[PDB]
Amino acid sequence: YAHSQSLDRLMNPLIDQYLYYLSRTQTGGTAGTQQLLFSQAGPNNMSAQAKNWLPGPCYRQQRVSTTLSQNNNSNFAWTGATKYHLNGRDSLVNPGVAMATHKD
Amino acid sequence: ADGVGSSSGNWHCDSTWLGDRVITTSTRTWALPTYNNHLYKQISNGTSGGSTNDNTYFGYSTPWGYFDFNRFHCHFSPRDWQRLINNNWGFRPKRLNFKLFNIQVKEVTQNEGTKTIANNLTSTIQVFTDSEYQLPYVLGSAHQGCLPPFPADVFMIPQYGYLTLNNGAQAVGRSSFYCLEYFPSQMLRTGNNFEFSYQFEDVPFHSSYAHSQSLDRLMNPLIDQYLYYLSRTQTGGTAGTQQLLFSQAGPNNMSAQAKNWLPGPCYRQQRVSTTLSQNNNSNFAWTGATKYHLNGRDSLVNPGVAMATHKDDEERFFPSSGVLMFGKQGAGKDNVDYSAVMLTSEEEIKTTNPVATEQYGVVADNLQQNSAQPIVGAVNSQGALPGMVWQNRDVYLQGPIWAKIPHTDGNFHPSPLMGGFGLKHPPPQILIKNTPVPADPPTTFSQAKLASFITQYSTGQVSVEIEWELQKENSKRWNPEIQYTSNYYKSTNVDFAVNVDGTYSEPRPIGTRYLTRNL
Amino acid sequence: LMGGFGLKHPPPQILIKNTPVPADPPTTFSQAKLASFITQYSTGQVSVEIEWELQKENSKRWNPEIQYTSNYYKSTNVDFAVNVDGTYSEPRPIGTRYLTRNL
Repeated sequence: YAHSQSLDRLMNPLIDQYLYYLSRTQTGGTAGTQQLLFSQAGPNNMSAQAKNWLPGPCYRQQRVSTTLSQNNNSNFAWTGATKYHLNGRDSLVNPGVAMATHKD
Repeated sequence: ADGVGSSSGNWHCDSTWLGDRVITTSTRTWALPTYNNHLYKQISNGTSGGSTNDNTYFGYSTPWGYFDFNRFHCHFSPRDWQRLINNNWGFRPKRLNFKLFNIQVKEVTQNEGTKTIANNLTSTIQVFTDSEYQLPYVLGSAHQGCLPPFPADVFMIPQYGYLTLNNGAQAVGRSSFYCLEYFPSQMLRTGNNFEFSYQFEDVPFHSSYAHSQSLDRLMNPLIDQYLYYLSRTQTGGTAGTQQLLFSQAGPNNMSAQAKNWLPGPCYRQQRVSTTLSQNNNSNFAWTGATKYHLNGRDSLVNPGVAMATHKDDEERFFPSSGVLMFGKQGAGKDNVDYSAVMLTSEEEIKTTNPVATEQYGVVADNLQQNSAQPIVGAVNSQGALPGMVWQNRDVYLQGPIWAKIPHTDGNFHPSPLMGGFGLKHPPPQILIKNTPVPADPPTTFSQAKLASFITQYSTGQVSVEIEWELQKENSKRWNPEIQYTSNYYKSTNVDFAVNVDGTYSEPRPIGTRYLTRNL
Repeated sequence: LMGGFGLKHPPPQILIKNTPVPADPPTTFSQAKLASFITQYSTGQVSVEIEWELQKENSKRWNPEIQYTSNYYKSTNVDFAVNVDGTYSEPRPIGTRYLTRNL
């Protein structure tokens, strides 16, 4: 199955949170002075809401394109590869920890 | 016996303390508006209009409302919360009981600025609980609309809505739509009432206590270790030559002793001071924020993994997004000054938990040789290592009780990051709606759906009862422990009471960690 | 000190209230508590019944004792009765101490 939701979107889109976050650390203007201002994150700002969960672990890897002209001109297959090192040997992480192939 | 002129329930609000458990029941009066004119509507936000990619969404808003009691102040009073936190090492919810009763449905008529409200005795409301967890679960998101903390406050039921997959403001093939009338629900008139029971799955006690020791101090201070460490790599003098010298670490050097355990994991965050002049002059709120990146979107980690707010003798510093923040009564939504917010503090866990702002530690960055001086780098984010121990984030009188553990192949330590109890099968969502009553139809047939309805709302009483299991405090400590106390000195208002104008306020956050234990 | 019977567990307080019925809410959610209610009052009947124990008068006194008496002489109104306008009044305090005993 695939999920019909994403971790960052689990919220109710119609309702504000009763919690707060640090929205602004400086006054707006020509010469600003430091301040602490706080806001409740609602549907307008979803990225700033409080959340109970985190995405899964990652071990980062190098991005290859199927359109050739977009890839660097060099042989980066082994050299730019993501590897792990065990008793002096380097071995490719194939496939590795589960991570999304690509974004939208 | 269901009828117009007989009540379908009674007002049950109080707590009872029996042995190892406490039962807190509470009753409130609610009002339910018609939402969306009895319509489902899709809602979305794209990048067009100056909005950020991070804030894009796609979803639906429903005519249904929902009951949510996810905050502790719903169930506990401030006196009951004090009995809990001062006398107990831990607690967990055992079971739940819910009721709707004494339901009035009323119609509103307006003409010439005159506004008439009357009973509609034949109208219904619809109520169902999602027992099989077949709907998007919005409760664990810490929204507004919970039962008030003060029993005499009448509250409005929040509108239900959900989000699904999107690309920008657009839906994708996997994004799903839910009609809540495609569920069996119970229909109630004024004489009818609604009830169900729920039992919590087994969950670890929340730990209400602080440690009276720290990981690095677990040793016997009077005795040396039989083990050794590398004390000195060079002879002392004008021109030193390399050597290996070893020492046994005793009380004199505690930092160098061998240890069995490691502090909990960290994800580092930025340090903000309450004294303004100490903070950088810039707006670093979003830019210098600690974030995670999911499908091209960046989202703040709020609060994140549990880490100590600050170290010793610095109470002015707090992690930027790394702590819960409550507003004082009457605080606005947007850009509110530091004076109206109430910041919590996790410092009780600085025994096992790295401080949120500071690094986890340092590790070697290179291989050493006589031509290469050692280099040691800082570890800002650390995943789980064998030998780690940590404390979960504290729970607060006004904070969230539970969350739904997402349904996934794997998770790690599935305790909610805002606080409370992670639950695979949490208390179900309770959805309520006013059944639409149409106005007179045209008297000649038309296929179009009827858009003309009688304006109605409904009111009633909601009662919720939770049984909590208690973990008694076995401590053999000699000296008296810290307790939560009301200030003895005089004041214009009583804390946790109504003022002259009649509004109830909570003056401060009350955490649960007061009594102490040994590691 | 005002009089009567001191009681450690006296008759309990009986508290009554009209349950608030709010007017129509805004149709868009607001966290603020609802300040708009339907104006209501309630009426009804209250009945109270007390059983009193009596201590009878055993006195062997020969001469007649003082009693509480209504005045025989004519008046515009009856004592402890309504007047022309219909209002009830109590004309005097009536204590309970009339019969006599020996120390």
